Amino acid sequence: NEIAAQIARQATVRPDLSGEGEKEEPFAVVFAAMGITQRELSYFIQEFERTGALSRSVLFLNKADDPTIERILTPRMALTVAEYLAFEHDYHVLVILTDMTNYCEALREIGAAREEIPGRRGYPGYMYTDLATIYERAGVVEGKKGSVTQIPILSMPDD
Amino acid sequence: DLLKKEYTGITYISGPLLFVENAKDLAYGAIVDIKDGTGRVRGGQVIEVSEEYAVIQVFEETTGLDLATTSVSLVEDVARLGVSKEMLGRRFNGIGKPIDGLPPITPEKRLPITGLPLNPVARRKPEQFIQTGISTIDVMNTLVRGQKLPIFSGSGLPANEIAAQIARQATVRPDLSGEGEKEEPFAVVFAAMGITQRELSYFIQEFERTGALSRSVLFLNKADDPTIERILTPRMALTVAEYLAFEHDYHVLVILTDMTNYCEALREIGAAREEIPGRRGYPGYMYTDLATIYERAGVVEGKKGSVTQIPILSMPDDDRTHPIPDLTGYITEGQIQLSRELHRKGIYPPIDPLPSLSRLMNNGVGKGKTREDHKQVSDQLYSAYANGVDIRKLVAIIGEDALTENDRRYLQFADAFERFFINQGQQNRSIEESLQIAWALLSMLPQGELKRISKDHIGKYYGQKLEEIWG
Amino acid sequence: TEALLARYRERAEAEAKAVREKAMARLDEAVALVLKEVLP
Amino acid sequence: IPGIRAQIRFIQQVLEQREREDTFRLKRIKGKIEAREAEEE
Amino acid sequence: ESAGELLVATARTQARGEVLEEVRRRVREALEALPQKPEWPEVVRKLALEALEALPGAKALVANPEDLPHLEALARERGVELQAEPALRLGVRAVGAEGKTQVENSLLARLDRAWDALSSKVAQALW
Amino acid sequence: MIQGVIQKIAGPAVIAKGMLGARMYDICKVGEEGLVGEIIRLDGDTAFVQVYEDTSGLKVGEPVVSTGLPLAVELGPGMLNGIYDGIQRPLERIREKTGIYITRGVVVHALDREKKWAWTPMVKPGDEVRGGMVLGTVPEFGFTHKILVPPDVRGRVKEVKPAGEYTVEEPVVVLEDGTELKMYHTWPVRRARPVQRKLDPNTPFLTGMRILDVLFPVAMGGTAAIPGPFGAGKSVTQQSLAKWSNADVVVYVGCGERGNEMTDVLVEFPELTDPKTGGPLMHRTVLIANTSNMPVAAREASIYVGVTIAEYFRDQGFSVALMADSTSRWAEALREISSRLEEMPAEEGYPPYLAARLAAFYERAGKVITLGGEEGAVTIVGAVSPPGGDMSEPVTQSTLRIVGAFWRLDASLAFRRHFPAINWNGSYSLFTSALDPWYRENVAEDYPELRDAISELLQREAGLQEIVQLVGPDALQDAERLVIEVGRIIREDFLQQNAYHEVDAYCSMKKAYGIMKMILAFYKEAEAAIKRGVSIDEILQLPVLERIGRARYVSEEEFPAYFEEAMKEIQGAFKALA
Amino acid sequence: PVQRKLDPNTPFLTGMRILDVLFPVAMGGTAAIPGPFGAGKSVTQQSLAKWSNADVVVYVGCGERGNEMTDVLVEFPELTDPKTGGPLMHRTVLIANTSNMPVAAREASIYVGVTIAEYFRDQGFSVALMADSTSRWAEALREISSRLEEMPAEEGYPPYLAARLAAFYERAGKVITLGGEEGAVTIVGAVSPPGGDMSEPVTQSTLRIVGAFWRLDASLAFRRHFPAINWNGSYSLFTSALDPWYRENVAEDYPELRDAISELLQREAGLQEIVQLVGPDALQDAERLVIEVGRIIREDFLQQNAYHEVDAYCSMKKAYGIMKMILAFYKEAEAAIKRGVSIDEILQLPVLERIGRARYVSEEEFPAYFEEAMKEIQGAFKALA
Ligand SMILES: Nc1ncnc2c1ncn2[C@@H]1O[C@H](COP(=O)(O)OP(=O)(O)OP(=O)(O)O)[C@@H](O)[C@H]1O
Ligand SMILES: Nc1ncnc2c1ncn2[C@@H]1O[C@H](COP(=O)(O)OP(=O)(O)O)[C@@H](O)[C@H]1O
Ligand SMILES: [Mg+2]
Ligand SMILES: [Mg+2]
Repeated sequence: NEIAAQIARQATVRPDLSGEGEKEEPFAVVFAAMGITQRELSYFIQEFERTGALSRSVLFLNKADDPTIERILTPRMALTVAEYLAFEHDYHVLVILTDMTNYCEALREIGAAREEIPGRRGYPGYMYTDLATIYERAGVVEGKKGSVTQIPILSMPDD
Repeated sequence: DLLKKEYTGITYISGPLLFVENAKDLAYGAIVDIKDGTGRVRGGQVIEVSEEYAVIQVFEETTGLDLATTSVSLVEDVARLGVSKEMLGRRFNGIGKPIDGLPPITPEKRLPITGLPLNPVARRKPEQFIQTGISTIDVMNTLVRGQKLPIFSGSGLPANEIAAQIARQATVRPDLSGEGEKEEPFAVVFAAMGITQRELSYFIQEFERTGALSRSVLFLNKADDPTIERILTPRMALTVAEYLAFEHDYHVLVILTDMTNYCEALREIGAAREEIPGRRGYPGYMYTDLATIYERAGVVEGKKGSVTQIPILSMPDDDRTHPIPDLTGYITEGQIQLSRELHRKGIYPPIDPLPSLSRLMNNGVGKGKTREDHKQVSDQLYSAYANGVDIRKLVAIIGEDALTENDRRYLQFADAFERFFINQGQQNRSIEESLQIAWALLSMLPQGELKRISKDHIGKYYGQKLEEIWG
Repeated sequence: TEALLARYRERAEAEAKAVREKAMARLDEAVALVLKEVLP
Repeated sequence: IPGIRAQIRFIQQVLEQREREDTFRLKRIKGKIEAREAEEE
Repeated sequence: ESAGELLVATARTQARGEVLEEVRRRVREALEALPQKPEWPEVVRKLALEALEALPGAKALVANPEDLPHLEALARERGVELQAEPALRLGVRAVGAEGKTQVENSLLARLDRAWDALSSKVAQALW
Repeated sequence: MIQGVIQKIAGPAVIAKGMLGARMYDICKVGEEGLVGEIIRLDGDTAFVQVYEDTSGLKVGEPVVSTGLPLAVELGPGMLNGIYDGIQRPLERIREKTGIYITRGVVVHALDREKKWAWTPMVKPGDEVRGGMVLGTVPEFGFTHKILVPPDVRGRVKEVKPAGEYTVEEPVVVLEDGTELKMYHTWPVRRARPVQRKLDPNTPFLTGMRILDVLFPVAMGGTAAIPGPFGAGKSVTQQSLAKWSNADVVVYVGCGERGNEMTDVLVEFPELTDPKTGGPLMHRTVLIANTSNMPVAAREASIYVGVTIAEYFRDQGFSVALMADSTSRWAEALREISSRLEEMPAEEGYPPYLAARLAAFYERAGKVITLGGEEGAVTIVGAVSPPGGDMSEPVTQSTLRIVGAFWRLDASLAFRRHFPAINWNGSYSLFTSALDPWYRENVAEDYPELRDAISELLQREAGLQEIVQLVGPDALQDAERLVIEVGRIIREDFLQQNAYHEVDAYCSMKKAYGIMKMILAFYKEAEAAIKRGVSIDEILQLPVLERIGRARYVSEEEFPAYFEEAMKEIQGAFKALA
Repeated sequence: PVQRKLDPNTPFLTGMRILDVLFPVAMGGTAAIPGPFGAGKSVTQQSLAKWSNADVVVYVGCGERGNEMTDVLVEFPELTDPKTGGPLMHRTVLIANTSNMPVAAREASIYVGVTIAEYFRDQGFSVALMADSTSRWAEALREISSRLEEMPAEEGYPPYLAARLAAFYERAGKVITLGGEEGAVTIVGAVSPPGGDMSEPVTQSTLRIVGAFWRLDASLAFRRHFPAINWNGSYSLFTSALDPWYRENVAEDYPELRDAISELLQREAGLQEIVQLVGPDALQDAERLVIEVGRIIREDFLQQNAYHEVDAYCSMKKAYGIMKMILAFYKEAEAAIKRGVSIDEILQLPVLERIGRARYVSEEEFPAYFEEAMKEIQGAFKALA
């Protein structure tokens, strides 16, 4: 979380080196949370308030007490908003997703409910496609000035 | 008999299976043919019949079939193959049709492909020695006539080359056993299951170069052909072999290309039918099904013929705890296991002597069948090689500067064994040369070491120098 | 070795022609037997 | 010692996965047989 | 030097196959000369009787596009006799069972079913 | 009888409808050929039949009839020196009828119906007979086959036949009720034959192998197991144990094993001699054969037939040894049947009742007081074939909790070609203590002490092998090195045995005792010498070592002198040296 | 259909030193290149697509990223085809089914690519077909089988996966087309094993039919050693049959030179285990020499930089020159040490600089550089005496 907040605070594009000369319009930020605790959420909120970035951010929060099956929808909505902003209002959107471990766990629970064919450790065999439908929404498009950037953060079990 | 009965009323086509209703006159195991709307005719076999419907496995692929215009007609109640003495020199596909461009054969008789089990009272004990020209086989894992001896191979190892060389060099030595030099070549029956074009090209050109195609029968199922035909191909091959051997006193050598592909097809059928799998998806009757194949070789009392069987199979990930090599080890009379570690070092053929085994070895070695000191020499070689490997591990643990002279002699012996007894590029060695090389290798250790060889043989043979073998 | 192929080619032609002339003699008996077997 | 530890955890993972696969196939077969029975009434 | 013996074997096989094929062509002609023979009105009835005895509870018979009266004479045995113009091959061209599912065929071009088994016999008869 | 028709055919399993009133586990005749089957499940109006032969070519609608009895055997004279299939059909008669192949539908009589037997009665009219009483005896290859009253029969004797020539079918005894006793009767294979009382193991079962006889003995009426991976040497060990044992009658069961092994036994045995009496070996053997390719459902029947015949010969008063060639094949057959039945597997696909079946089979062994008041025993040695050699496997685990002796086979020693190749660490024996008085009376008064010392030496050697692995043999002190060398000498010169050697194949108890005594004396002397400071290298060079190594090859009638010579030489070698 | 299948006897040159030298694959053969994520499968396949000598290249992007497809479409039109000299994109057919595109279309992509390649072969060209990942194809098969309610075989894959893979890989080979001319198809299919485990069903099923096996290693990739091909675990089955072509086109003594290099690599691989427990100093001079020459081989011959203007492409003659330089240096080094010269002085020799930069020298400037470097090597030790 510290590294993610520092990157959100210190992100610049350095146009002078590239020779573009274009003014650095500040990054728009979308922060999507999936099953984060209260201490982490409070930390993020004070960080954003202190750096003055809370007027440029859209917060999609799913606290740890929220239903699990809801965690399937949160990244989809967050990236929908990001794509809308970037490709129809010329923003440069920076998207961070709090813990894809929770997303994969919710996916596994609903899959085990549905009695799908498992994969390698009980995860559904279609988890690759499900994660790809989320990750592949980032990038740049020719003929437009907006862009979408992702730094999802996930904790490796057992390292 | 000459009446043709057709059945429409197909209700279900999925994968290799096809359900036909009514049809209570289809015998279990019967052979049928599926005719579609365009006139193309496939083949298939009944694997379960009931009042409601019957279950048919389709040999070809099931593209273009429909439930409205297809029909199924009966061919015979028991699956059979047409045999004759004049299929020597012909080629067939897996189902038994000719693919050599020549007219169809005319059978002397029709035999059921499922075969019948040989009565154990009728069988005969195999004695006759076969000299394959390979030292790591002849001296340590002797092959006798009438034995089945699979070759345990790997992903990239050259099992095909070893099998081809064995067939090219295999011959008996009646002069040593004093039975009259009848000098009859082996007839080769070749069965291939899902064999690729590269390996098939190699085998065809090898047989062509040696000229053994004049006395060979080939059953080929390439890797691009339908996968369900593999259930029949081994049985076609073995029916032909048994007919030849026990009806005309031929000596047949059978080579089965890949039993791994056979097991692939077997579990595909088993999984289509939704039956309880035994291990890793393979059916629980795989042991019985493989035993119906391997056990059709041997020698029969009162007949001069013989069937010698050499299956080849690839161990996945070089794991002999896999179901296929495990069950095959429980069925056959031994195994010749190749080793990748020798292959990477450039040793050919990379036969690992330790895990290899021949169960019928000492039925065919000894005084009146080969030279006298065969058995004890083989035992001593095994002991010394095991000692060499153990000392290799000891050096891996602790420095070699602490090694005694005794350990150094054993370690050098292991290296010399690997570089001289095992390594021979396409070289035919009579049993005499192999035994001489073995004694030359043993002469690297004192007579106090050679515990498993009697003193008389030591007196007659110990003391040869390895550098005197070749000029 | 060329002489071997030159001899064996015409040898094969001669023997095939010999078998054909042998088979032409008893053809009608063969067709009669086939017709007898097929008919009920 | 780290090498032996790594090999142990690898083998444990493989055996666990084989057991899970067997269980899933058992459930699939049992449910399918039950469903056929239910349709057959 | 195996090339010569290979060629001899191939030529011998080709001659035998060609002769057997000619035998089959002659048999095809001879079977196709049945319809005007006086034994034909008998063989059609024998084919029909075999077809019916093989398939109990049959529903229908098909026949020549002529609507063969010789087969019609068995109208007192079964229900319906239909005509099959496309079904040219001489004989009883089909036997529709009581269910529409199963049909029977007792007809010429059963030579296909018999030749596979009498080929060896005619081959030893020739040579 | 019941007559139904086939409703469905799928492999070896046939569903028959119209079979109301069929009883579970009864014998049926399937199809027109009369193939033999067994009812294993009753459902509504149907029965599930497993066929004991190949079913290819059957059709829907063929008749199924029920014999009304479970699987049974004919027990009587004429079984010895014979070879049977899985359900007791002689294979020689089958070969005469059929040919080199075995065809289905063949029916023959297990006992010969035409042979003449010399009958001499042993009861008189008016006497009272119970199940198991001896009625009369006939000679059979120098044995004395006793004719027994069937176990569920009692009554009074009306008439008895005079001595003479008769066939098996001639009833020699008639009772008051009118029940007639022939020379044979029938018994269902799944019912244990009843006994008077069960005794404790008392005497050893001399196998002829030093390692088994000494370190892990098995008593008469005991049970043992020999698990191990393929190539380790189960088959050779079982054949040797059949050839050299002290049992009166040997019953060999070939449950689904390589046929060439059956052929080897068949060819070789008529040329060997029974050690006990000197007659040919085959005149004491019943050989049940069931090769791998033979019908799958017959392996279980093979096991049951073998043990039932063994129980019969035990009832006669003999001491019967029984070898099951591989019980893993029996488990595989059970698994295939349960897979046909669509039963829930328990673990690794095996049916739930595998352990129950194994226990029921293995508990038939023991020493008993027979129903006639005579004494007899059955010894069971089953071979286990785990899939990968994994000893966690359910068959090996289940058989591990019921046997009294365990003989684990090592794959590493098999690779080294070091036989019998028995893993000493993983082997045990529970019959050790109960056999001590017999050992004192028959071998030597201090035999237990010598074997205890040998076991302690082996334990110390295995304990030191860890340090040997850690630092190498060069870093040990002299005493530990001496212990390592003594362990090696024991392994190479005592535990090792050659089955195909003319002399080494059979070793009596006294020979093993002498060899152990020699080795222990040498160990004492070497320890004393090192405590005096003699270097370990010269100790390993003394000429007595070759004598110790060669002692096992000495023929039996020469050993008494050679032992004394070796003992004197061992004493002198260290007496003179220092 | 075709008329006949022929034996491959000519090489399919990829422009990468290690693949073209140690593990060659012939025209009409097939190769498989497994590897864990980030090991360099895609860069290797694209490099094959840029520098190959095939007439037509069909790139099948079965279930992968979309940025890679954009990279190809943006760069290839500027680059030049080696054979005709025209734009590179005028040579390639792209079949693109990215990750988020419908799952069931991956199998369609595979079959479309292989069929178009067979067509172009029928026209008499030699076609290179690159499958981006067959693991995605197997995933689609598993998902459809799930919707069908079938019994899986292993890890959920249907039991007929091996047959489908065999059918796909078998459509390669050098043929005599129905028109009587000559053409061939070469298939290089990448596998994405889960967790870098080579015991996956897809990898085991693929290894049974391909003629070459290029194993990528993650540990080599962590060190930024590329292409990161494990030369201990790889193999090639076409090495023996391509020898006459090598003797005719590269040099007469090329096979012996390559065998010498391979043997040296095996020896230093064997000594690695001993040296990593005790240190290089505790070893005799011969082993220190062989370890240093192994380091030279694996940093100046096997390594290759795909983003360099010159190192990206490498002909066979350049590889032959580098191998000759290394072996001359090695033989002189054994001689010098036998004379008694120190190892550290040998290491600090300046000609090693000429060796280390040899792969950065362009193709035109290479022969003169090679000649001067050979003279420098033979003169360096002579002065060292
Ligand atoms: N020859 C090379 N030279 C330089 N860098 C290389 C080379 N080969 C691979 N790389 C590096 O490896 C990185 C990843 O390689 P690549 O995309 O080919 O791997 P991959 O296994 O196909 O990955 P993916 O998981 O996306 O399928 C590249 O971005 C590049 O930086
Ligand atoms: N006690 C023994 N003495 C000598 N050789 C033996 C002994 N036990 C096994 N062998 C050898 O090992 C081989 C193992 O074969 P076998 O015993 O039939 O195998 P298995 O392990 O399946 O029972 C035998 O063929 C024989 O050569
Ligand atoms: Mg055995
Ligand atoms: Mg990639």
